[PDB]
Amino acid sequence: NLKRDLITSLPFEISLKIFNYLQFEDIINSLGVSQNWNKIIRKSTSLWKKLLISENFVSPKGFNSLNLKLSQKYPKLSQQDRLRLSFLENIFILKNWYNPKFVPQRTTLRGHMTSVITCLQFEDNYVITGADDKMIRVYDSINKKFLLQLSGHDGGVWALKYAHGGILVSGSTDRTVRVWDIKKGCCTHVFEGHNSTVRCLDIVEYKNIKYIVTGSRDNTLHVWKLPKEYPLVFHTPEENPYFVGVLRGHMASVRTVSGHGNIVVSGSYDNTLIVWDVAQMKCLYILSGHTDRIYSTIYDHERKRCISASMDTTIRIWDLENGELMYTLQGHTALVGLLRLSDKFLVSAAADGSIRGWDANDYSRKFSYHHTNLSAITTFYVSDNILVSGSENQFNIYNLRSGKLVHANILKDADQIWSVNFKGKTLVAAVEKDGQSFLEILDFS
Amino acid sequence: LKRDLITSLPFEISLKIFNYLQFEDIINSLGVSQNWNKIIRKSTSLWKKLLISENFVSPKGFNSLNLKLSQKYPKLSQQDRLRLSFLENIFILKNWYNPKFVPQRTTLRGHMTSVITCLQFEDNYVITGADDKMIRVYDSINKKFLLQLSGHDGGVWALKYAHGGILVSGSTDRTVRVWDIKKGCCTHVFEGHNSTVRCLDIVEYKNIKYIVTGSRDNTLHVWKLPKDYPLVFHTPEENPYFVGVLRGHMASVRTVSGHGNIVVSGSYDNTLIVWDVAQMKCLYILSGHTDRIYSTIYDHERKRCISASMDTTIRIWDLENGELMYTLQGHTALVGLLRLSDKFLVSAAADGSIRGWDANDYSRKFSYHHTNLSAITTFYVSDNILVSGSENQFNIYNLRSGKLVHANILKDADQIWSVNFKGKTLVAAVEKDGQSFLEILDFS
Amino acid sequence: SNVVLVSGEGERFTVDKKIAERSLLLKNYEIVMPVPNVRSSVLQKVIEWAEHHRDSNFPDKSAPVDSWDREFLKVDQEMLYEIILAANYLNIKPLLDAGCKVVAEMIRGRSPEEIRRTFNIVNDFTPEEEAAIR
Amino acid sequence: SNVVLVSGEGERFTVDKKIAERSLLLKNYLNIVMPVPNVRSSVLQKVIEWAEHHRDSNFPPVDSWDREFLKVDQEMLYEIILAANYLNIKPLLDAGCKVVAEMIRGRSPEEIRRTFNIVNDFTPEEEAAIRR
Ligand SMILES: O=C(O)c1ccc2ccccc2c1-c1c(C(=O)O)ccc2ccccc12
Repeated sequence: NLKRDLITSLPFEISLKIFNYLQFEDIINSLGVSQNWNKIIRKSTSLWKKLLISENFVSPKGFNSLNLKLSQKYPKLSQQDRLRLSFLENIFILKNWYNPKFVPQRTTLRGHMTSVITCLQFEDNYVITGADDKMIRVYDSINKKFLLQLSGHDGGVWALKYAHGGILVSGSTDRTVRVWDIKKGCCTHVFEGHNSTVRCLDIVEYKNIKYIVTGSRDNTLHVWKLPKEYPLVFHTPEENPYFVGVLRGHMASVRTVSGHGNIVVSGSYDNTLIVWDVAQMKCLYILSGHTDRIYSTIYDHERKRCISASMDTTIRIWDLENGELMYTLQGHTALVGLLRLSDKFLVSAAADGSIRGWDANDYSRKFSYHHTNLSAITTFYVSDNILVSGSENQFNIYNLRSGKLVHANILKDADQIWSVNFKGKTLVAAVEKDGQSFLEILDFS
Repeated sequence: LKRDLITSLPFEISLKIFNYLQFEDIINSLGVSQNWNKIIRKSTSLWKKLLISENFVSPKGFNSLNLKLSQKYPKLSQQDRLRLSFLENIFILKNWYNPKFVPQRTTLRGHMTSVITCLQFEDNYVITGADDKMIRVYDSINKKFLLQLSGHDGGVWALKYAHGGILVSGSTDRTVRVWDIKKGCCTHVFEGHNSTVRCLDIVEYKNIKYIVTGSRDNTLHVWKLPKDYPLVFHTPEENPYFVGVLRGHMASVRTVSGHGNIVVSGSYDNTLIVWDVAQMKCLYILSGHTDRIYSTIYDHERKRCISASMDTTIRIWDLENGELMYTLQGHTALVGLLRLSDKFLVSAAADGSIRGWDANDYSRKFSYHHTNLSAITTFYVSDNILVSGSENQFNIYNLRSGKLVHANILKDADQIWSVNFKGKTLVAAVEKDGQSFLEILDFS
Repeated sequence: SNVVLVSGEGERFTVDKKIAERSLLLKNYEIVMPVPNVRSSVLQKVIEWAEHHRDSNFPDKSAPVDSWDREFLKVDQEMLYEIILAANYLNIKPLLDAGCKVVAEMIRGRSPEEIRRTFNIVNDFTPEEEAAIR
Repeated sequence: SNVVLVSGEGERFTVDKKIAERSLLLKNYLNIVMPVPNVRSSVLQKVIEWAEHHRDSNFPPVDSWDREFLKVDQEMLYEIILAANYLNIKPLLDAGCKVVAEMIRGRSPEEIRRTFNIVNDFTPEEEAAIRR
């Protein structure tokens, strides 16, 4: 009759236009319509790209990384087909994250000697924690087991950054910067030179070279090369081949650093952020106007902005083209804790048991969530899809699309929540029970 | 010997020869040769000057008549369209003008009550409304009753048709209803109005449409025309489509006219206000009359306003600055109806008089008296025809000659409540012996 | 104060400057302007019109043709044609106007055959384009 | 100011130049009469009816007078999409594609097939591998 297989009949591009108007549910159904619809749908890299983006499983400027990881996981598969399985897997995992009936698998691992964890890294199937007991603990997140304790620091560990390849850098009250190999299980290098506690640190990569930037209670940052090719001890920066130089400008302790490429931003107890070019070893900007200590900063490289949070109770967004103040966010209750920038949201905790989210681009108000107890937030982690937050006796998970608490129940038995991090199916928490620390691995497969 | 002057002379000159002739002589010329016929139809101007000179369109109205002919004759050229439209028009006008031509008549049942209170004729719909609470929809092409729209809890007293088969009604129930005819039912009910809705208009502006609604309650209401089904809004502040209230006149708003963002109202309080519905803002107070304002027309084309009083005068005001330009004399009685065609301001008083003034300078162009000197109950005009009705009298006047063309086509009516015409169609709501009827007349 | 106008057949016409200025082509800028492709007997008749009309003003249905202009234009069609041509060439709008009005006076009221006979034109309508009639 | 568009059947359509310019091919061309190969008259007339109706539209989501307008049989719809594509009128193509999508939304593969008269041509193997 007057019936026609329009998808088939139409030029290929017109058919993708059509398919790109549809929800993914309709696309899965279309796959099952016939061989020809199947081929058509499976031919398009950009159909699956758009899908992955519209569900926020990835961002445009995050995509090459995902593509590579897929060609590694699935080398016998085509780009299109890799993207599709990635999409289908992510939806499954997300649906579970979203369903208040779903109960993840819980694994508990002995934590540290001291009952307070200070820092937590979750990367490449490794969970790393540091604490006041002078120890770094490496766990395996697939097999969910304790791999090993790295000791040697003479004080508490205040900061750690994992770098690709089982490499770790930590900073300590012992004023050393240490570099570790996990697979080998030891300190490879000690870098002396700070005259006071190493309080914060980041790792940046520029023209294919990796650098450690460390901020200290001594007022300065020091820049070092991440070593490539036991422990080799360097007592004298002058004679240390991995030592680049010192960044001087702050008049008090450097609490917080955030870099990308050759640009690094630090905030100080002097009330100031400095922006530095790390290849010229120069100050670019002093950022003035906060009226009390700065405790958190994010250098937003995509947008060329700085975000800072201060004890003065404000957040400021600064424009890195001209060193100018853009926006001041406030107020009514102090901010606390570390800030986060997902692709959609700038998020911070507040001194009233809430987490607040602003749009990452124009900083309009997007969400507030409250621990019903007015319980001081200790930690949260976010992405465009999920907020996870902890405080005393409380561990909440929220669905940021629907704005609803999805799970309040999951780690009830834990007294304190020190640190929380998640990626796909895995969620990890550094916690305290009955005056003792544990590592919790929650899995949403 | 001789020459084929038309063919031999440059196009522009032979054209100029053709512009000198009457349409008759131009058709004739089409039947002379392939080259003659060609030349004549190559010509858009020829036919354009022709439509204009017989008043079938105005310089300003041209593009819009052009688009309409395009929407209707997609496969014809501009010229041929124009020729068609002229030739259709000249043949209808000959009929209207011909004392020996009598139009076809179709008389349809009217309302349950003998008085008809309003009439719209647009898009081949005739729409009438009456004290009986009802609205009636008729097809002007097949000359038939289509359907009745009911719902109003009291007399219907103002209608406005909107493009797309939508109509808006005012009533004694003080509702403002919006209907979809093609669906045969009421779609939106807009309450908010502390008496009868006596008048009403629709205007458009920055491609959204609005409804201006006027009341025995001294104020006007501004709504937006919308984009299970009796979808009612008792609550004006909680009705999405309600824009605002425009308070000013200390008495009933008897009459309203606007387009774009300018609306003008005239009141029983002897004044008129000019409004800007974008900013919901009063603009000028036209004050000078000494009795009720019964009518007003916003002349957008010339940025002017015309007002007709029970004080008996007519007043023209400049809407760029808001002062009086002219006071007209021609009625020794309350001017009740007002119309503006391209060339005429026509007014009609209750002494039976109908008068016409130049639309530009307002100099006297014509006056007509119904022989029985009874109140002119309705009239309709174009540049070419005047149709007026009063008790026992229904008249068609040829405006070029000023002669009565027919006097008795509706001889048997006792009252003409309302009259309206377009092209080959004359429609009248009339009364006969206690019952009302719809009369339609066909001049094709 | 004169000017000379040379026609296409080579004859010289002496006429008053202001009268010749009736021609806009002439006007625009002893003194000898050529009139290419305009039969001396044609330019004569133009000059004649122009002298007759030395003190006439004209404007910018229409002003019907002057009682004189009507006789002066009661000529054979080829003269009629070349004069209209000449006034176009010379840009004597009031003359082109008159000329056109007279041609229109020839078409007025006539029928299709009537017309054809009036100009010796050939009916090249097919039986089917003929009978097409409205 | 007008322009003529000639359909694949030889039929000449006069359209306002400003209006026809909606087609960027036409706008491009170039430079009174433009061929429109392989587009039936009724389809061309449909297109021009769209362009004339949207004469004053600002294009930069869903549609409405376009929904009666695109409520035609599948052959027509298809053909209108081709002509929009060929003539480069994004908002109409966009509009027709949206309409095709409305046909597929929330329907199972069984219904999609029945709607378009498509044969199920998977092997029982192809299909087992499909439901997972
Ligand atoms: O000002 C508030 O009380 C308020 C209200 C609703 C919000 C919703 C989302 C994010 C922040 C919100 C804020 C807010 C803003 C701010 O308005 O940007 C800025 C700083 C804030 C600090 C603490 C608590 C709320 C804040």
